[PDB]
Amino acid sequence: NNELSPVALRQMSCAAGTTQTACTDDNALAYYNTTKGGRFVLALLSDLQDLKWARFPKSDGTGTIYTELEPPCRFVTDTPKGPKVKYLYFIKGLNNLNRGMVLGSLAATVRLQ
Amino acid sequence: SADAQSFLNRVCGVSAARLTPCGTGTSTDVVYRAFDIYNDKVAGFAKFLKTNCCRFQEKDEDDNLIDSYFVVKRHTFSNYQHEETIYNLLKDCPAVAKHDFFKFRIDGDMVPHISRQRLTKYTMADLVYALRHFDEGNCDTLKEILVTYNCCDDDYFNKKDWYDFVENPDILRVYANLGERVRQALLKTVQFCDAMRNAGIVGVLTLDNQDLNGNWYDFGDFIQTTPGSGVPVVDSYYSLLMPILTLTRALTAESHVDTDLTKPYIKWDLLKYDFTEERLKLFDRYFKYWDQTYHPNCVNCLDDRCILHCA
Amino acid sequence: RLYECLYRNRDVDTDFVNEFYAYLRKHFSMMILSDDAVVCFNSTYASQGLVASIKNFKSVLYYQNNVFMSEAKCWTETDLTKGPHEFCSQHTMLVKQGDDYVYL
Amino acid sequence: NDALNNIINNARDGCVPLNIIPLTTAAKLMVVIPDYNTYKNTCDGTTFTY
Ligand SMILES: Nc1nc2c(ncn2[C@@H]2O[C@H](COP(=O)(O)OP(=O)(O)NP(=O)(O)O)[C@@H](O)[C@H]2O)c(=O)[nH]1
Ligand SMILES: *P(=O)(O)OC[C@H]1O[C@@](C#N)(c2ccc3c(N)ncnn23)[C@H](O)[C@@H]1O
Ligand SMILES: [Mg+2]
Ligand SMILES: [Zn+2]
Repeated sequence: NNELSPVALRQMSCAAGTTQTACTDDNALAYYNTTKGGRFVLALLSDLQDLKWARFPKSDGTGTIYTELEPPCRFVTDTPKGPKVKYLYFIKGLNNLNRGMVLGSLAATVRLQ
Repeated sequence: SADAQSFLNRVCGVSAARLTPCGTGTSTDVVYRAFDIYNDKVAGFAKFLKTNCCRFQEKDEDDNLIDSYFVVKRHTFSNYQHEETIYNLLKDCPAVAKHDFFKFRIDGDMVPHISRQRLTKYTMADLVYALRHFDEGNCDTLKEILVTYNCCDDDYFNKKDWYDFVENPDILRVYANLGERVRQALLKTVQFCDAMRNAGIVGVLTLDNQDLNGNWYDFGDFIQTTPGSGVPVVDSYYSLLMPILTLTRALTAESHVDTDLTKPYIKWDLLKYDFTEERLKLFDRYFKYWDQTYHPNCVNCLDDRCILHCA
Repeated sequence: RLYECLYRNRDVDTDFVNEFYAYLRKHFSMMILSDDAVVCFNSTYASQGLVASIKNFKSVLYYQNNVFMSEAKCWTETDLTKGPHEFCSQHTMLVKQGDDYVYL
Repeated sequence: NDALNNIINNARDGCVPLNIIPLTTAAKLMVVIPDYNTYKNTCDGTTFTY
């Protein structure tokens, strides 16, 4: 056996934007994993079409993290809402293993057709 | 001869069929082989014991045995459908071995089987393990690999000190006879990654799922995305194999006119020293899905970890 | 954790480096001059394959140094009251000096 | 000499490798031969090409 994600990951709320100041309000579904100091989020997903800036403050409250996003990827899934035409975005520079775990858990327990 | 011979006739399918049970009747065959493992219980690159296949060797004309095998797995029913789905998604790549799904009655139940056709006795993991854990009193796998692919013959292992690098530096000439096999394996790996990206398949590539001809199998840990978004993970494959590319001198064919070993060497300009574009072409041809940035000139690196990586 | 710090994690993990360093310092102690060495190691761990033996050095040198190390130029000592068989061209002796015993 | 300027002006940016200057501009060659078998295959006769 050689596997992708033995144990899974999580997600809390998040905000994003397009321009430098479009960092307005809670706008994504950003997954994350726990690091010893500072927690790194993996995948940005919501009903966003062209968004470049995904934002959240510093643990100190002093700064606020800045992120640039990639080009989009298509997918439509199943829910009692029905076909959710979404776009999920990966932060800049996400390597292949992290995308692998994200897509793994998502397509595993989050519907998709 | 209605349960050992009926099985042997169903395994042949519609291809050439001169097989022989490399074992006993319709029970399995156990062997000691090298694997690259990672689940939530165990990890490592070690030698384990395989226990769930029945292997048949193909005969040639004159009834001479050749290096082509049929490996018939046996397992549960959900893995069967999952593997069939993924295989039918990927079945048109030339770098994928040919599969065959069927059901058969063992005693009173219909058990599902998966057959893999014209495999090789050893994988790439066996070669890498043989060369990275060398012991001169226990090296039967290495000798068998060397003899099978016509690098040397069985009398080469009598002029003892045959393995030493300082005494008998002729062993480099023998190791360099395995190089074109390794180069062909690399090219097929890139093909397979492209197919995976197009179909929408996600999974990690390991050395024990490729035979010594270059073909791939075992899609049991692979999942599905939407087409155009597949992700191959290649980080232990390439780096575990890295020391073997300079020992076998795999990239030698790139000094010839058309990457053809039967042709003259390339004639270069005598005042040329840059070669930056050629390095990028080589990197794109053999390591297309290695996802860390490569700087041909190390004056543009970010720290000393980057310098090590790119050098 | 060693597997997933080699082939799955992409940056440095400081806690596990500290942990592995402590493990090595406890079960594998080294005295190093410029390419000479003496090691004191745990025997029970080495017989189960949890720390390096003399064969692991042979394999590592074969694939990372392009040399063959013969086991007729290595040594081992199972009694600690006679020190290293050799270090910087010196032998060792446990002699009585005054009131106690010292190594010369 | 003029051989030096000839190869230097054929370079696109002015730079050349140092290993090709004696190989292309030197006037005199020296060969060191270990045994007769090597002599037969390298410089037998009174003119050879290298
Ligand atoms: N190429 C090859 N490998 C063989 C043969 N017989 C045994 N093996 C070994 O058995 C392995 C095949 O195992 P298999 O049951 O197909 O599953 P797997 O390779 O572990 N991949 P998975 O992670 O999906 O289980 C090879 O990697 C190799 O180590 C043979 O005839 N040919
Ligand atoms: P995987 O590639 O699916 O199987 C490779 C090979 O390794 C085993 C052997 N035996 C093995 C050893 C230990 C474990 C664990 N903990 N989990 C799953 N598999 N193994 C397998 O039997 C298999 O043959
Ligand atoms: Mg299996
Ligand atoms: Zn670099």
